[PDB]
Amino acid sequence: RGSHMVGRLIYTAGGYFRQSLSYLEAYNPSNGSWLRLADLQVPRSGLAGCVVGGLLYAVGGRNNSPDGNTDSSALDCYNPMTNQWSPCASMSVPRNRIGVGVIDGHIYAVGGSHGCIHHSSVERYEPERDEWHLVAPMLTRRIGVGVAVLNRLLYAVGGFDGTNRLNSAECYYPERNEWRMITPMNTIRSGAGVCVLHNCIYAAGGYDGQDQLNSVERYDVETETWTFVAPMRHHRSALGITVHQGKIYVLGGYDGHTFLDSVECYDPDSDTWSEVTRMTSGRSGVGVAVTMEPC
Ligand SMILES: COC(=O)/C=C/C(=O)OC
Ligand SMILES: COC(=O)/C=C/C(=O)OC
Ligand SMILES: COC(=O)/C=C/C(=O)OC
Repeated sequence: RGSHMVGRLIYTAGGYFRQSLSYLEAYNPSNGSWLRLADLQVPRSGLAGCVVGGLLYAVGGRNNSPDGNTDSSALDCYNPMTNQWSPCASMSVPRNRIGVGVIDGHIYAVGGSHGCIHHSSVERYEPERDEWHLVAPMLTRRIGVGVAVLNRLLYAVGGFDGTNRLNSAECYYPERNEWRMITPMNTIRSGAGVCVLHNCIYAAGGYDGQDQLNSVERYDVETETWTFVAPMRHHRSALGITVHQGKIYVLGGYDGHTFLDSVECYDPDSDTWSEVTRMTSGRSGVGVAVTMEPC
């Protein structure tokens, strides 16, 4: 898979170490290299990343800084061809510890917190019109929620509702604008990395109310059951996650002791995790997505 005429990189945006971060860095699995690119205009942790039409989007989060703490409603777009960030229309509400998924070229922003309240609301961005619109809210308030898309359906997995961390999960059916509960995970997880590989939704890591997790489980949408696979080498919560050429990559996080620079890669063929690189510095709460090499 080469986009146009160049390779695809794993982009990590933002994050947290002592304070919220503005870093944008790109990792190349083909040769091991890291590139530092244009900083975010506003530092942010607890954001999500996604790609539509080759462009990288940074959604939500919070600027934890000495000068103050501000939850973000921002949507910002990075163009690899220009190495520049551009503001887009802002969401209806600030959303820290947000989850994001893409269906049919549209960005869904799910859940997250604003101050002391925990959202169940969901809204959808149309890049063609630069507009957000609210859709049906989830059945559950969720922050630290993992999101993934499979077969043009949107899934919201785990999180924290303001009192309890959650093992529950739910699915959104766009043509009925309706959420439905699915089978709950076997583990309570907030701040897990959630992605899709083949016909399964993976939930890696997270926080269960006492411990950061290294376990990984996957939901087979045909069987409606969750099964554990190999655990990661590191326990981690608030990790970044993405898929690149058939493998899962997890980036950073917090293990109860250190903000991790470790990047691990899961090979589904062998059911093994391996360390593949280190980020340039340890951090948690990053947004991650995959698109073309920059100029
Ligand atoms: C923005 O993300 C955070 O502030 C998380 C910090 C943490 O759990 O490390 C002790
Ligand atoms: C052009 O509209 C699209 O749906 C493109 C999506 C994309 O770039 O996949 C990572
Ligand atoms: C309020 O409870 C916590 O300490 C949360 C820890 C966490 O999110 O994992 C690193």
